[PDB]
Amino acid sequence: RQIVVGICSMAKKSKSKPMKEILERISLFKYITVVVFEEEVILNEPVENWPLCDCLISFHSKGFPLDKAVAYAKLRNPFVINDLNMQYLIQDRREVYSILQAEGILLPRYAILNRDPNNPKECNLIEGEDHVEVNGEVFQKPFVEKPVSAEDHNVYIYYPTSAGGGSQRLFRKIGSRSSVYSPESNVRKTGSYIYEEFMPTDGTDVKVYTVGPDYAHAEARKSPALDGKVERDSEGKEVRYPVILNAREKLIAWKVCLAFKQTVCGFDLLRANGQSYVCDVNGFSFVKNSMKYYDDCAKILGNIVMRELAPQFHIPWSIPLEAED
Ligand SMILES: O=C(CP(=O)(O)O)O[C@@H]1[C@@H](OP(=O)(O)O)[C@H](OP(=O)(O)O)[C@H](OP(=O)(O)O)[C@H](OP(=O)(O)O)[C@H]1OP(=O)(O)O
Ligand SMILES: Nc1ncnc2c1ncn2[C@@H]1O[C@H](COP(=O)(O)OP(=O)(O)NP(=O)(O)O)[C@@H](O)[C@H]1O
Ligand SMILES: [Mg+2]
Ligand SMILES: [Mg+2]
Ligand SMILES: [Mg+2]
Ligand SMILES: [Mg+2]
Repeated sequence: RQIVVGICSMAKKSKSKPMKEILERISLFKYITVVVFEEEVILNEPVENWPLCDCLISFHSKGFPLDKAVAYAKLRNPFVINDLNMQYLIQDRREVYSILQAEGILLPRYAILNRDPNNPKECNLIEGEDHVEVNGEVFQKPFVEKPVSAEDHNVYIYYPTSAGGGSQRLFRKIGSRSSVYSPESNVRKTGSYIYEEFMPTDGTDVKVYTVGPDYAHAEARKSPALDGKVERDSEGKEVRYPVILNAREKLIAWKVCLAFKQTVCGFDLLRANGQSYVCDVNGFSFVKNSMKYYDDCAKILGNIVMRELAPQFHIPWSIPLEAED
């Protein structure tokens, strides 16, 4: 019989352009059949009624019932491409940074401010005009303040008096803007945050996309920390700049992929002071608008499936050579 690869995510993701491009290419594998789980089934049907698969590609986004995905995998024991339990941890920036540290991955110096919503003023925070003290640890402005929830994209940067003070408030892109300046110089007074040192870059962030530990595509975009106007080309797509990862960065990608057990994994790099710092790990994420990535990603994922399962299905398989870039 055919090896069945099941795709389990919100419809917004399962029906996206990159997903469709990749799934058509995986379907080209002679012994692989692709089954996309309907969102109505995922949300409304008990896991006992979900389609069967031999390999599961499943990932959380807003609205996704991760508890059900975990129960399904426990019930059916498929080969899992992106580990489901780690997807709880990826939602919490504190857990992300903790894992990166444990792996010896360079990251910004940071401190966690845990605030009790009932006792908001009892937290370990002291504010000056040009610095904060978080659990005793000092951060001179400029510094970055991130919500502990990785799904909350309201990241603020606080400027020193020497630069005019105030703050840059970042957010999920709304049309032509990714951030705005505010005259507010004082930090947020409700919620829990990670405070971290601001790393000076050349004005771009590097986005890295892994497909297994030995392949990573990188590209750069204008930092939303700069002025907040999104750069678009003549076709209306956000401008991306070419990146080739160095040997240190290729190792970072290998480590992130393995540490979080996410075969397909997106993360952000800051090129600063002659090193590269990870500032965010997003989990399952495809490159957009690259034909070559569609080809490479589908080939790599199909090969992973065949490598793992071809012996069980008595299918002959000799492992092929793959690009790393
Ligand atoms: O903002 C946009 C609109 P686009 O820029 O015109 O495409 O697209 C973003 C998606 O928002 P929505 O598509 O509107 O839901 C967002 O999904 P979410 O987190 O569920 O909100 C992520 O997509 P993914 O799930 O990781 O693949 C972002 O990629 P990231 O995680 O590396 O930051 C996308 O940003 P990039 O496309 O500019 O790289
Ligand atoms: N320590 C830092 N130093 C300098 N710039 C930073 C730092 N942390 C974050 N940034 C910038 O702020 C942006 C948003 O921060 P990030 O930690 O990626 O938040 P996010 O809400 O998880 N974004 P994403 O998940 O990629 O949509 C990054 O792309 C960087 O440009
Ligand atoms: Mg096929
Ligand atoms: Mg995501
Ligand atoms: Mg990011
Ligand atoms: Mg993120």
